Amino acid sequence: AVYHMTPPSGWLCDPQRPVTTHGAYQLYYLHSDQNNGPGGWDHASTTDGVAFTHHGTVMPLRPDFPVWSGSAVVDTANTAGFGAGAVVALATQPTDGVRKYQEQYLYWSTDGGFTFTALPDPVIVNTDGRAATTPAEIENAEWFRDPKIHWDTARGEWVCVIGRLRYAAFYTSPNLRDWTLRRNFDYPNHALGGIECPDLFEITADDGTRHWVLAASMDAYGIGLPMTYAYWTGTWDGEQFHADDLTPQWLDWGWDWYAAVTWPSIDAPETKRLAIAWMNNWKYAARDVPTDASDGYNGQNSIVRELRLARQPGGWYTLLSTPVAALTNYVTATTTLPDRTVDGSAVLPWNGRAYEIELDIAWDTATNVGISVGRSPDGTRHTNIGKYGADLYVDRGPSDLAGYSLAPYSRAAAPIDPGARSVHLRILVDTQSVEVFVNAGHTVLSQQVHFAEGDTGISLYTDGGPAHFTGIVVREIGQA
Ligand SMILES: OC[C@H]1O[C@@](CO)(OC[C@H]2O[C@](O)(CO)[C@@H](O)[C@@H]2O)[C@@H](O)[C@@H]1O
Ligand SMILES: OC[C@@]12OC[C@H]3O[C@@](CO)(OC[C@@H](O1)[C@@H](O)[C@@H]2O)[C@@H](O)[C@@H]3O
Repeated sequence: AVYHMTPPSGWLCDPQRPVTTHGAYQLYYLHSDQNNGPGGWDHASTTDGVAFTHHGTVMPLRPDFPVWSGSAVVDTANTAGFGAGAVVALATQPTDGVRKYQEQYLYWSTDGGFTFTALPDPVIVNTDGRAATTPAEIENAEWFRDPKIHWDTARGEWVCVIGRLRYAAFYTSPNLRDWTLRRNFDYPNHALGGIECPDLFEITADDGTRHWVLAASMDAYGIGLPMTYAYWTGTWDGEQFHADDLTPQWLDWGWDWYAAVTWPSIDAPETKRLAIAWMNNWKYAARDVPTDASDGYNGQNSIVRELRLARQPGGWYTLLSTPVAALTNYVTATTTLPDRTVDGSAVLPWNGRAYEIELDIAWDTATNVGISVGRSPDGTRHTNIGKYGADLYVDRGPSDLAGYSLAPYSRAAAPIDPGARSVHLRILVDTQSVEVFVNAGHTVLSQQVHFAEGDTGISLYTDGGPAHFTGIVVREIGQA
């Protein structure tokens, strides 16, 4: 990957809420030596959200005691008593290697988050795991993980949300050590499944109003919805979360944007948040990937994106996405191609593997319009991004690679007005990925794609009528 974060070696997994110290974002992420094997937390820092400097393990795997996901916060006021400005993290670990004993352990750092000391006793104990007995009780006790810490400024206390089976649990604390159980968050459509890597935060909308957001990684493939990040805007009163609407909204419609996490931007923490996710899906994450053989590592994170909350007619709010601004600093070349009308297919006179391409497509009677990236000259390999019916789809099927096929998870789709006869696309292509930001960023589709060395072409196509492709600009991306 030219511009996506990958671990120096080994298996990469869930990212953890970055903390800002030493004038940089300290990113933690699950890492193991063996694919899908036991591991812990590794450290990487970034000052712009594009380039990462890896620092190794901070919270190591220990005999039958792996470190699972959680989150880290900067205790500025020294509320926990480990010193002002100390970095405190909570993470789930299976006590005694027992799955039904998974609970929250606290780790702390007094050097900006480069070295951590473990607090021997868990701050939030899995009591269900000790009293469980029936098959249901066990299953319930075996889903008590991924704590996300947030400072409820209005109440002057800490609030933590923990993922569970089809519901979320909440705890409050004045020192990050002593927690008090609160009211759970329940939602009606369990076919949405989930509640892994929950997220809880406050953000100011474009109208100046303050809002709470509760989100989590889901699995709604069964009912035709994403397996990415779903969120509920609302409010937290100190006892429970009140969702404005129980039907969640989605942050990504692609195949690979899992365990995503968000964090305040250094420049505008109240209105602009940054977000990153693991580019994988458990439907197939447990396997070898091309990079295992070529470079001895498995997994990459998504591009970092910026998030803002925008008011919608009727008083509701939605999130908007856009690639992190600094990526502009890694552009090594900018190519513009002439507008053109296509009726059938046309190959563009450009080739590459790491770049961002923007374009506008307008049509009338065509029942299908789109663009192919990672197109091999033999014409057999390519990933298609286009508009059909009420879908803005991304079909990676033709890019399936022998030995690493992603079938049958080929055609991803985001909703788009059926009446749309024009669309703007912003597409980020790298050696093992494709990320599509549609129109104003309300919908995004992120997917890993195993491109072959020669999958460098780009073509345009339409079915049932001509289309006008304009504003074509290709920005090549390297390192700089
Ligand atoms: O089994 C989940 C289901 O049970 C409910 C009952 O209302 O809550 C159970 C759950 O609440 C806790 O006290 C807090 O996390 C747990 O100890 C207990 O298992 C529902 O809220 C939930 O849907
Ligand atoms: O659903 C859109 C899609 O399927 C329709 C159709 O169009 C063709 C030919 O252009 O493939 C291109 C894309 O159009 C495909 O990747 C999308 O899923 C044709 O092969 C396919 O039957």
